Amino acid sequence: QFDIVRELARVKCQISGIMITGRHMINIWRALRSDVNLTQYTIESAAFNILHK
Amino acid sequence: YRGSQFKVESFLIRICKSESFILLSPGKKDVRKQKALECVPLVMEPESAFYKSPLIVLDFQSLYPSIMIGYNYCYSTMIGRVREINLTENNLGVSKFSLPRNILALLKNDVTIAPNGVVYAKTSVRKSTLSKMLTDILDVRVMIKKTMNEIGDDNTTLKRLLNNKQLALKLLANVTYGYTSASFSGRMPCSDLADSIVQTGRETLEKAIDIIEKDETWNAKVVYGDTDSLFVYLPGKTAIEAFSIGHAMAERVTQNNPKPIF
Amino acid sequence: QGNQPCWCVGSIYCEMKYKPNTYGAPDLTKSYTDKEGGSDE
Amino acid sequence: DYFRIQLNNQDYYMSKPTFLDPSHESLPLNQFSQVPNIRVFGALPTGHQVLCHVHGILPYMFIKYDGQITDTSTLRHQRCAQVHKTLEVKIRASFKKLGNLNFVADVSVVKGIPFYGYHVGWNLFYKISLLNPSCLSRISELIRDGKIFGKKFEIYESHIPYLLQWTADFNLFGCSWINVDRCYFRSPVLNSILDIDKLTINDDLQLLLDRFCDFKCNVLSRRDFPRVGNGLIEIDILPQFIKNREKLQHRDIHHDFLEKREELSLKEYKETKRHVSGHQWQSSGEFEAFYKKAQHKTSTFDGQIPNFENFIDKNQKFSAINTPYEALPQLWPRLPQIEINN
Repeated sequence: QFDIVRELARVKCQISGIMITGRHMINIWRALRSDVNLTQYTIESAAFNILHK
Repeated sequence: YRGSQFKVESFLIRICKSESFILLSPGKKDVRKQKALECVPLVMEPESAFYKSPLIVLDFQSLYPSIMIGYNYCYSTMIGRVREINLTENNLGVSKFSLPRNILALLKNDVTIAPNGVVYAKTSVRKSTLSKMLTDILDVRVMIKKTMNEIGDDNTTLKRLLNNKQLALKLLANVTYGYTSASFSGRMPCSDLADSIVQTGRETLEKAIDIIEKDETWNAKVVYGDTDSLFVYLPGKTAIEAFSIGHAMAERVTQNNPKPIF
Repeated sequence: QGNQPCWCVGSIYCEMKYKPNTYGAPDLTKSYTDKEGGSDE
Repeated sequence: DYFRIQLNNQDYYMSKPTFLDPSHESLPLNQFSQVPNIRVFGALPTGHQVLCHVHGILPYMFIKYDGQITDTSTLRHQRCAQVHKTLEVKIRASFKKLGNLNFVADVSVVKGIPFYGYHVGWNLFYKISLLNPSCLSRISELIRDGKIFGKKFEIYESHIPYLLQWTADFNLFGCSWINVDRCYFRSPVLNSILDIDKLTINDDLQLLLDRFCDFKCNVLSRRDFPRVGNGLIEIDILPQFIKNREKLQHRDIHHDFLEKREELSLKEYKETKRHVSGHQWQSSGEFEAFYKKAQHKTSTFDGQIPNFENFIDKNQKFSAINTPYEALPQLWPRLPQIEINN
């Protein structure tokens, strides 16, 4: 029942995880790595697709 | 997050503040009331055959950047709509603007006529904003390409920076036709500018296909037409010799076309 | 960790993997095998 | 001296007016009520991800109609009074006399060529700066509705967000090294009992900030203007304080007639076609024919003098008023943090 988003923010106060104020995430939800098949490039699959491991 | 249509807005607003131009905005109800049409590029598909004969890649390196610089069909010269042109009113693009009275009659000489009918000045009196933009993109692109090709082996010290900068400039250039994207979810669509630039890309492609079809010495026949590139099938033409005929044909199309296109 | 040595009744699994050998990418994993396994600890 | 931060993600900040925030017009006596300023969470050289509150930037947009060619240079204030009066009626129309009003800033006029339209004559548009960057799109669509005013105007700058307008102003590119002048810092490195101050500091960066204060009154007072935010050391900047290259040129031959970055110190740095000569597009002959015909229909028919030199010089008796590269540094150096009051 606590707001960790404000403490994760560099700023101290304001007065779904879409966007953290003062911060920015990266991964798959807004940014495909290679292909139009976004679901295909889950991190267990893309382990061998690009890193070959 | 935004993905498209937005980086080109920031770079164009940087350039047009550097040249002291003043950008405009549509509202969304005014976006939907632009008399918005799409003169689509009428590229045509190939016939169903095996095409055992070798094919050539024409490879326009860019339609819309190279023809913005080469033909100056820019945002900053939209004075056209020859169909229903008058002094008081011009419903061109996104809004309804007047024109000064003599400067188009004064500008009788300097018009490059668009295929859809919007009269656009040359760069000789303008040195246009979007032309300066994509001049900068092609200049930075060829600097990056030549420096990448000159450094030698360069085993992942500067080569990574040069190729990711290359892909950054290429990722700008493919979406600079966007923000002339002409959709409902767009800012400054300017739909008839998109009509003009893709229709002159289409007729540039037809100038490519009739330099192809009228060169009987370099005998060929067009098969696969598309926007970014063109494919003819060279009938039985001994592809190690097509290594000569493709480069010589590329020289023959670049000499036909204006200067920036490669 | 008590400083008096007890009888430590346990089983050694220190180094057992393969010097000779790719769907599972074995050689990349086997880079960890060669140097650490060579040490006899 | 030869160093400042790079530029990570940003947001706006709905700050109350403060000293070093520009509260000073459309009406000169009234201050603003809540001045939005830019927070930058920028990356300094060799780490030290800092947060800086950049004051001074206000969301400016233009409107359709024009200042008078000779009247507004002499007297701007009745026109500015009319503009912010009508925008005060638009504040009364907001979704929820009136000194220190919440939403509208100074509405002075700025010239330029309209990018949309290709009119080489400079055309005055009223640069209505605002105070609520969230509502600028909303009140712009209220202008386009024309609920109060009898006609709907053009809103300008493609209604870009306050972030993009701010990064348009100073050539302040994202993740780009810039420079600053002798300048004022907000506060020291706070969270001292936290482990940020012990290890994450590095001595080369105090050798970088060897010039950080002048007299140690440069620190901003915590009781009035507290150090809000968690991070390393903050050096506040005014838009007068930004000693960038500022290479947004005049390019004044955009208004005149032509008839009349990315540099590498890499050692190599390696770097004509026939004209189409009547480039008919197989339908453009009809379009140029009807261009000539409608041109003769839309010509002068009296006083035929079609010279590129002539058409500027009839217009150029219009005087030299605020340019877009003059609008930005205008009206808020204001001898910053002079602090006669305690």
